[PDB]
Amino acid sequence: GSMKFVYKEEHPFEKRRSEGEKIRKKYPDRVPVIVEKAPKARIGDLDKKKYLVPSDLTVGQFYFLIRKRIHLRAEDALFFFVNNVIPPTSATMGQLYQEHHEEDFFLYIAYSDESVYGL
Amino acid sequence: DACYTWEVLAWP
Ligand SMILES: *Cc1ccccc1C*
Ligand SMILES: [Cl-]
Ligand SMILES: [Cl-]
Ligand SMILES: [Cl-]
Ligand SMILES: [Cl-]
Ligand code: NA
Repeated sequence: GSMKFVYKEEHPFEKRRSEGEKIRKKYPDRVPVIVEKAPKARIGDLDKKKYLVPSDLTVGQFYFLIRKRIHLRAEDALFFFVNNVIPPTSATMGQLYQEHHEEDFFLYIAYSDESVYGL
Repeated sequence: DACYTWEVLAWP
């Protein structure tokens, strides 16, 4: 649709899937994650979108690794969404990948200053 | 060589 993650708009399905299958075969202890700013977010940008993440990384650990790349100030709030839902704090990144990776074998996560996606 | 477009994350 017209509301679609930007990475999927710029790379077609079969090309994405081929890279997802290859990187999962080459680095089976990590999971490929596409990280993008939510559309209506008022927040700093990330240098890159494509991350290889240890499966055993906690969600809270992942939050901090992205926060320090955005260079947020202490008073700046940060929220993450998988299919419009904030992940449970008890999840690992491998768990989110296993539950929610798309058919191209990427896991998509969005970040925002707001607590509701695209508010 | 397959990772020129991928950044690897880690925790100490
Ligand atoms: C995928 C990869 C290979 C070697 C060094 C760093 C990274 C992210
Ligand atoms: Cl989408
Ligand atoms: Cl295609
Ligand atoms: Cl770091
Ligand atoms: Cl600060
Ligand atoms: Na869990």
